[PDB]
Amino acid sequence: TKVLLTEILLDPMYDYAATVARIDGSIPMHKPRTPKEAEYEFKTVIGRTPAELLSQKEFYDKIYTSKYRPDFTQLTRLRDEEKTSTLIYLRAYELFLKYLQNAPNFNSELAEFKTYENAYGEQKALLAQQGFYNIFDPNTGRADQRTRLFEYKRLPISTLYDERGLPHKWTIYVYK
Amino acid sequence: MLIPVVCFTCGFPIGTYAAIFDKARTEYIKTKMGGTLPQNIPLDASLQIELKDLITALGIPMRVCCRTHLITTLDYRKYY
Amino acid sequence: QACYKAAEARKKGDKDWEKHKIPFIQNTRFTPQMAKDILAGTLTLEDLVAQGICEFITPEEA
Amino acid sequence: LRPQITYGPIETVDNEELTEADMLSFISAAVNSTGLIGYNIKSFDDLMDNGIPQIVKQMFNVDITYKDQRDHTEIDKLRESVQIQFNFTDVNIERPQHRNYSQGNKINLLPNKARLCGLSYSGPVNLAAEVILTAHYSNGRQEVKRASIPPFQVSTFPIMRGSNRCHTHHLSKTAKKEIGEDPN
Amino acid sequence: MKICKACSSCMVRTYVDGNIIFRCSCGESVQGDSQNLLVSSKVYHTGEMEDKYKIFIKNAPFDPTNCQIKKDCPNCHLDYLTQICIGSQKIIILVCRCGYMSNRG
Ligand SMILES: [Zn+2]
Ligand SMILES: [Zn+2]
Ligand SMILES: [Zn+2]
Repeated sequence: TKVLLTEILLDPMYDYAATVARIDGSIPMHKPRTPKEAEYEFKTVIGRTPAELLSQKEFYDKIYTSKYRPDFTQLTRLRDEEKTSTLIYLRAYELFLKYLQNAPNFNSELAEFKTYENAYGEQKALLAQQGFYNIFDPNTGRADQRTRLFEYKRLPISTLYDERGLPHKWTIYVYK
Repeated sequence: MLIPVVCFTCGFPIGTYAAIFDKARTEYIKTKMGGTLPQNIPLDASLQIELKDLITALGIPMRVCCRTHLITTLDYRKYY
Repeated sequence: QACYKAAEARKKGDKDWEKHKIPFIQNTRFTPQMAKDILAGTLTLEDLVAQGICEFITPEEA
Repeated sequence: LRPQITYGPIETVDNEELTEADMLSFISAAVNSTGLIGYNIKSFDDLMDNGIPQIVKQMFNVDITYKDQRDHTEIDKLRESVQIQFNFTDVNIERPQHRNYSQGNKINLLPNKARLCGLSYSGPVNLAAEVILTAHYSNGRQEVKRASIPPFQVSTFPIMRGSNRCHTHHLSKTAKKEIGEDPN
Repeated sequence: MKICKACSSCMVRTYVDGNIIFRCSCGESVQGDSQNLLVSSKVYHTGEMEDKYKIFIKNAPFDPTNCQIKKDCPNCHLDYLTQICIGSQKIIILVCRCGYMSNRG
């Protein structure tokens, strides 16, 4: 019993099922303080007593299943946004539980819910924008292109050599 | 993980107008977003999203530090 | 071809042989509308390659 | 074959209005198509589905001959060598599994449990084979015995997290978030 | 070298009484007449000879990575040429796609 409890209590699956059970009140919101509360939480979440888990053979067949069965067919895009978030969470739990149980007709529903969650993630990323600004060039109507970069230009040869072909030596300072 | 209760620099009570500043800002972005995917907002190269008047209407003064921390602080709820 | 035609006109004694030349133009096919379509999610790199706008270059091919 | 497609003349393309900030969309598109580490996942995926099966089924055919070091017998004294010949036919790799309690049925092993318990995020490898043993006699004839072996698990191969053989691949982002994984 | 007629092997060259005699491992012996009077040779500056760059100079007008120059080609009257700078003495060659090539080659 101790080894079984230590193994399952450290399974993230158990914690996720326990959270789902806590949401609708099947188990107390506080973690167990006494062994009786732990046994009750195990019975509610896993669905089988630890003594009877060792006697039979399945494990995933009777894990908690949320009480409220909302309609996930409104996840077809169709007080609406928080309800959509609740539907996303509940369908994620239901699909994860189906994945554990190797339920038939699973990959197509997984892809459909992945598309739904991608749309929900687009909305959430819309909620997560600090903003953006572009310093517009007043002469134009868009991002500034003016720069102080170097621009090549073929200067006249008179700047380097005088009328007698000798190079210039600018070495006399004229002060006014 | 949220907008700080007070400005990190001087300690003005930024937090008491934080939540509102969040939500309102969103609609303003929705007004200026424009035919563009949300995650591509910081790459639009044509946006002029200015939040000066919103923060002014919130009553927050024109302090550099306070508006900096109000605008730039990331929210953990929006990434997790 | 404009250079050939301009030279051929000059060899015939024509005076305004320079009028047969055309300016050189090199440009990319990436338009500002394509940039706005990339941001909207309706234009990806795969269909930019499929339209002959960009291609993948390898260091020995570079 | 010669190319046939033709594009619009380059003199009609209007790009005078472009800016450098507009060209950041090209980098955005390139990163979105590429991803950031997508090559790692693709490489592990075609190692799983295509690499290891090919390596096992092609490059590990065994053909050896060994001396018969037995004692004296009618057949014994008259034979000198035995040829061991075998190859592997069927190869596959499954998702990581863990045995709950003792003598269970190999429940799934999530990555966070492997991290916490110090376990190995490795998936079983199942192989099948056919074996041929040829014994050579002194006179000149030989005897051949052939046997086909049902598929069996030999060991477990490490599995990259997020690949096709990972459990965090048939799960949604919310489920990944809530099982102790990083959804981002 | 001298190739044996019989077995097509590389014959060994020795020198006897003012003559070059090739002897093979199969016993066949021949004497070279004129074309085998070359004991050894070496060529210096192999990294900048004209035979080095023949293919490259031929392909230069079509290679898009070569430097161009605004000069008229005297053959086809094209207004640009391809400029290449080869060798340690920095020999400059102007080439065109019509076959024109400065240095008259
Ligand atoms: Zn402040
Ligand atoms: Zn010979
Ligand atoms: Zn030419």
